[PDB]
Amino acid sequence: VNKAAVDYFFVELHLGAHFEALRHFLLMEDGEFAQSLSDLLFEKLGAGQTPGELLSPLVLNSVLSKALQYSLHGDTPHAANLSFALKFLPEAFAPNAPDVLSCLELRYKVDWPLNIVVTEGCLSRYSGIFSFLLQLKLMMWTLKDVCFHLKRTQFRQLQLFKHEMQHFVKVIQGYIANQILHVTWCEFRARLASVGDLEEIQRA
Amino acid sequence: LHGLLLDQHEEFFIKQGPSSKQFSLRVEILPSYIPVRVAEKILFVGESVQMFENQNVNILKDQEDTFAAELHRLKQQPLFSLVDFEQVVDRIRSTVAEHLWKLMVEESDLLGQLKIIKDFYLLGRGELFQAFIDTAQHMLKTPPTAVTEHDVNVAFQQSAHKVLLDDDNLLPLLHLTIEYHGKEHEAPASGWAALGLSYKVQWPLHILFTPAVLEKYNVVFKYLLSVRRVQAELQHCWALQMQRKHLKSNQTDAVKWRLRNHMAFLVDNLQYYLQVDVLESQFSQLLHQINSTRDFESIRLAHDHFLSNLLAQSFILLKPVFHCLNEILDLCHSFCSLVSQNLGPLDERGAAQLSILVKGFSRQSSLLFKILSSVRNHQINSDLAQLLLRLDYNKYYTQAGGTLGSFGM
Amino acid sequence: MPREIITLQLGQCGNQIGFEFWKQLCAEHGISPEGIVEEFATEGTDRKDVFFYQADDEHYIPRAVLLDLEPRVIHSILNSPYAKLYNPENIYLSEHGGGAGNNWASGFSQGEKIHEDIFDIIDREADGSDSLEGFVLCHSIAGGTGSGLGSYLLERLNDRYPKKLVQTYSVFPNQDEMSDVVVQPYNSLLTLKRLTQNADCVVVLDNTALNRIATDRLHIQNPSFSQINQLVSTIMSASTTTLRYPGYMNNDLIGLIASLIPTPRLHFLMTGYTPLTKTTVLDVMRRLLQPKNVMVSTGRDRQTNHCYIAILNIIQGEVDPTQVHKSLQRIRERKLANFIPWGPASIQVALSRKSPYLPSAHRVSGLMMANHTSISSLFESSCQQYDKLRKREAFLEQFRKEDIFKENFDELDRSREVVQELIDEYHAATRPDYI
Amino acid sequence: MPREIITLQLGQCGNQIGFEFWKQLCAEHGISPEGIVEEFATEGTDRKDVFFYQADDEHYIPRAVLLDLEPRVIHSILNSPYAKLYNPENIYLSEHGGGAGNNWASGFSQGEKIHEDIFDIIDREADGSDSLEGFVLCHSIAGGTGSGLGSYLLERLNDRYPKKLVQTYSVFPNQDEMSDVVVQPYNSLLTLKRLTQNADCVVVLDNTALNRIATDRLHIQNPSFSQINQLVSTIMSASTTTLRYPGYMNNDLIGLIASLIPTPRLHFLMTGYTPLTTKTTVLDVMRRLLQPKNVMVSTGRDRQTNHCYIAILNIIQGEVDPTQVHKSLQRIRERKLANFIPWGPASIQVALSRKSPYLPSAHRVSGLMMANHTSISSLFESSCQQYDKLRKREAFLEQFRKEDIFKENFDELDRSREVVQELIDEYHAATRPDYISW
Repeated sequence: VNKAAVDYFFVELHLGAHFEALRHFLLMEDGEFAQSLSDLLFEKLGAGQTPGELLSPLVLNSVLSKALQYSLHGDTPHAANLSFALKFLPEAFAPNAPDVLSCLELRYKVDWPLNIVVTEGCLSRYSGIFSFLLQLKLMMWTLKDVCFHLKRTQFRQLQLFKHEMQHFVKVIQGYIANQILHVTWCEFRARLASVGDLEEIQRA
Repeated sequence: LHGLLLDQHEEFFIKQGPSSKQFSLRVEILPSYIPVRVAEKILFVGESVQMFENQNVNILKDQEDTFAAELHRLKQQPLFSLVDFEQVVDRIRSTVAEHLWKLMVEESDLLGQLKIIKDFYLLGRGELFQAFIDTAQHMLKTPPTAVTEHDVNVAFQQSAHKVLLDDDNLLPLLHLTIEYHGKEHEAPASGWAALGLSYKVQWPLHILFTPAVLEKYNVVFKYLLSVRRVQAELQHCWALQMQRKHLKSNQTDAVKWRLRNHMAFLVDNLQYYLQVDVLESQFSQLLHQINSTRDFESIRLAHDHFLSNLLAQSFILLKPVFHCLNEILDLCHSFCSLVSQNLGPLDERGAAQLSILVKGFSRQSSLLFKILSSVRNHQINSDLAQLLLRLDYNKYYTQAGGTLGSFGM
Repeated sequence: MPREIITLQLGQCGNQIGFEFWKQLCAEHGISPEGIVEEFATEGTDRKDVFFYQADDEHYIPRAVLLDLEPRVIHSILNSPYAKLYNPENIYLSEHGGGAGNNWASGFSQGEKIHEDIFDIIDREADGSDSLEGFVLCHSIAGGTGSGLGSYLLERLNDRYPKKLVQTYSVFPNQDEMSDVVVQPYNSLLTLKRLTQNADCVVVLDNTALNRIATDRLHIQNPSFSQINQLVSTIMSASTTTLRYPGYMNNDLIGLIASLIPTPRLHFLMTGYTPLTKTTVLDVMRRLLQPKNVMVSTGRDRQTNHCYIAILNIIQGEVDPTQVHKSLQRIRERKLANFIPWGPASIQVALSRKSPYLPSAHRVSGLMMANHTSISSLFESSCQQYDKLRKREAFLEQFRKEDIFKENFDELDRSREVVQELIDEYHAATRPDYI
Repeated sequence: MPREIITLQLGQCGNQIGFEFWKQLCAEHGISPEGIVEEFATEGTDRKDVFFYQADDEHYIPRAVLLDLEPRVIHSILNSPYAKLYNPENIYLSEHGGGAGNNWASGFSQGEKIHEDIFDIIDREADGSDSLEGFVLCHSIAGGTGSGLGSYLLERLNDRYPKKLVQTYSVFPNQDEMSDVVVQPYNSLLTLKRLTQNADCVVVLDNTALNRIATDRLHIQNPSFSQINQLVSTIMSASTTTLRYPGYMNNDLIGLIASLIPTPRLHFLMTGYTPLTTKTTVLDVMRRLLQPKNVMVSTGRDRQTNHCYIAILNIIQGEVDPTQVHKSLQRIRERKLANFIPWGPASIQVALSRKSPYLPSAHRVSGLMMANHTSISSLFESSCQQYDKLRKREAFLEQFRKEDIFKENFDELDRSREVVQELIDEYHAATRPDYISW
């Protein structure tokens, strides 16, 4: 009975599909979607904090709605009904031009019988790493901006320092996107139950 | 049949031993009409049954009920017959032992695990372990640190790649350990003294590689590594002398070369006797018995005998002899170090060191050769007799009191 | 927002490589040769929007503009089974069906004459791009059209979109085969100049190396132009795989260029592919490090100690990034790759998916893009060929008809100078003193 | 850390012996003629990195440099199945296809002519070696290239790598036949001189003994040079089996040298093989090896000099019972089957090795004996006498005087004859208790 119940959960409610959806959307695992979504958000923002935009979830949601046709992981029933929201309105008490702090919470809907495996406690950490990768995408957006600024033209010394820092940041980011982005993603995609354990999906 | 010690009231003459012994005898209540050999057979049987059930959780198949019916018939017998009881027990035991043997030989790749133990724990890949020594010399020259083990394991992986061992899925199962007293948060005086080996024993071999067995394997590893280090250092000193063969030879250089050559000859002959005559002989016997038998316990006993013979003939159990041999190996290493530091004429300091090493090595080699000849004369150890014969084959050692290379610095 | 990329296909070779690239993109997106998404691929997890645009009728149309001064390639595309894949309105054909005649100056004059037709396509694709990153020009550096008109179009794109990336796939002529273009050294110098000055990243597709790979590893006796263009399309697909198939790292062309071209003039990348015939991370890295699997003919100059500035491996298939890291570590321990001496060894790994429509015998394949100073040997060879022609006034009769070469060959000499500076910068970039 | 060794094959004979050596190594390691590991040999316990380089594509490239002053052998290698085994960039070939003409001075001039190519090859092989110990030159002492060019290469290796070993496999001509090379004694003397002064060990391969072995044991009537080079390759494989295949003893060249050569001048090695036949027990093997008919080195059995072993290593490869090995050593000692140095203890070592799993072995057990034995002095005396016979008659000197090594005088030949005489006398002393004082 237990095996049949959990297999029904796996094959009908697509709990593993929900897990991969929350990885794709709530942890921002879709590239060339994010590297246009965030750029277009920054066109309406920039330099860390938003300048009085993205304070309510209607501008960000409508940018997301335009973006949603374009993706590298998406266009699925489990990549639809994504919730993009703010837990802090974007007002610093000292706006700064150099800043990378981006926090927003992306979530993926999970059906009721799977919401004992895919608890909110995993989605919150997925959104925390989504925000970390969003700050990384903002940093690579600004690097693209500065490369364009140089391209369309002290300059050489600035480019040297940019290259040295970008090397070091790239090696740090590849360490992060090996340890925290690769091994746990591998052991979360190749972790869904298939003997049919109800408990094992939650523990995984 | 089930490994279940139903002894809530301590009424059975079998008690559970300290769980790692999962079972033990209650000798104080053992009825004299149960022979000790039969209680031992029952212990082995029930240990095997319990281990089989415990691992199906993590051997007689359908014959349990048949043996139960036979035991029922015995219980229905008006008189207890120890002979018939033992015969039925022996039949069950033999069936179980044959099943376990098949499982161990076919299912557990005993041959693969023994080859791994030989290559790594026993330094069977002498060229590989030479390359490993060469890679780790820098990490093991210093006392071990919390990172020295990591760096040594990286060097070992690099040496495996250098020897085209990159395809062996075993290096990730094997991890070099460093005894470092800073790991607990006496610290090993050097990385060489701190160096260990870890082997990822797979089921069922963890049944065999008991802590005592793993300690014996570590001892063998350490001994082979010590011998190989002394050999390599003496060979390096020889290479340095040959590199200087075109330079004007000094009396100290001739003395260094002669002493080094005699020390190396003695240590090499000892190592050859121990490895081939003792170690290789016992290991070949173990492997032959294991491949020749369908009893897992017989295979285990043959391997234990191989290792016991290797340890005995290496003088490891002869603590004073083992200490003298280690001192001889260290003297050979010191001589090689002196020659390698002074491939040319020695300065007054290097010459004093060389003379001290020469005299020490001559004394220790004399003691060793005399001891080995005495051991050959009192104990017919093939390998000790071979060592004594190699030492004094021309009676050069006998005339030097056994000393390889008693010629003045 | 989508990030569409407009591919400008110049001349016979450029158009054939673009056609095979669009076929490969269709296969990766589950799009038929007519541009229609296959029913089994409508719900694909592949990113088609990176390299294809989606029409309202679920047709996938390549974001490719094919501009040629010669009818042969445009007519071949419109008469191919893939004629419906390309936007017909994105195909410009010079009414002067004379082509550039393997003359760089003639190609330049033709590019000037067809400027509007090409730039209309480029602008249409940019406006049809939700977040256009830049334009990718697929052309040959050795022909007439691909060199001259390609340089003209590069100039006009650099002027109109100075904040947009300009990537080139610049085909260097075969040094070992008699070029059909007697002016090819001039065309090559001018194209190398334009790649150095107006492109952010030039992926070098050396027909010599492609032939070598086809013969030694693909067992292709006498590789045909069709097989060379198939190799080119494979390279273009591998370069766009991080855009079309969502991976964990280097998922955009901007990031690829920034990772490959730290010095804007030193933007010539060599390619390598494996297998060339269970690929392990270590076996992949070993094959990529094997010279027989590198898809760029770089001279082994023994005098210049060329070095890698950076290497990006695009690995296609189910790859564990931790196993990729372990394989890179093993490659480092074996010193299978030489890295820049003035910085940490830059080895990046991009994960991409294989085409769902193409059967892959190998669970993992790999392309290496490497910035390595020995690529300078190809630019040096092209510059030497240019100087050899200019000093002899060789093949100048066709150049003198075009305005850029009517009075003198100073544009050829400037191109040779630019290619010399590029070679010298590549050698410095192999050196700790490059900074 | 692999310990790669670069093999330099010099002249026609050296190149042919190197080709057969690489064939034997390939057969023992299961490497195809194209350098690819055979599927049955992919999991071998042999260390290939010592003698082959591994390409990133699993291609096995020999750590071999092929130098010849005559095109015939180089062309034969490039047309052989093993042409792909050697790295082409590690092959230096003299453009002067005139060879050395069996002239030591011409061989030296050819080594000078290919010096840059040769030293570029040597440096490439050293950098392609994980722990390059030194260079092993496989050449003949009687030819022109292997002798003359071999001596030149020995000098240049001693100068360039003075901390690296220079080993030679010097093929000695048949002493019983009139050498067709009237300058052969000069070539042999020059090679022996270079071995004595700039090499740590010269393995003498006497064609007279090779012919004797081929006739008596292989039943080869008139053994060809190809068969001699096949025997050389078999010997080289068995001698390198403990380096290329990890064994229990003598796994390094340093240790080998330290065990075999306590006296740098006593570097003339005799070889012995058992069984020598076209179940060999340890005792029968040792008896055959101690049998003069099974020694693969033509050393004069001088009855006047009580030759003795300085050291003996028996490398036994295959399924060997160690108790039978011990019994065989004991029987050899009791039977005095081997004469040992009188000034030191009888050094008889036995290394147990496995046969190649990739190479078919007709013999379940083979053995090589390496012995330093004073009767080798009779061979060195013979070489010195041949040198003196040529120099005293100015024989074959007209072609030498054209070459720089002999243009002014024959002092290199006379010094070589002196060195070989001193070597013979030192080997005889090494047979004597006074060797330490010799």
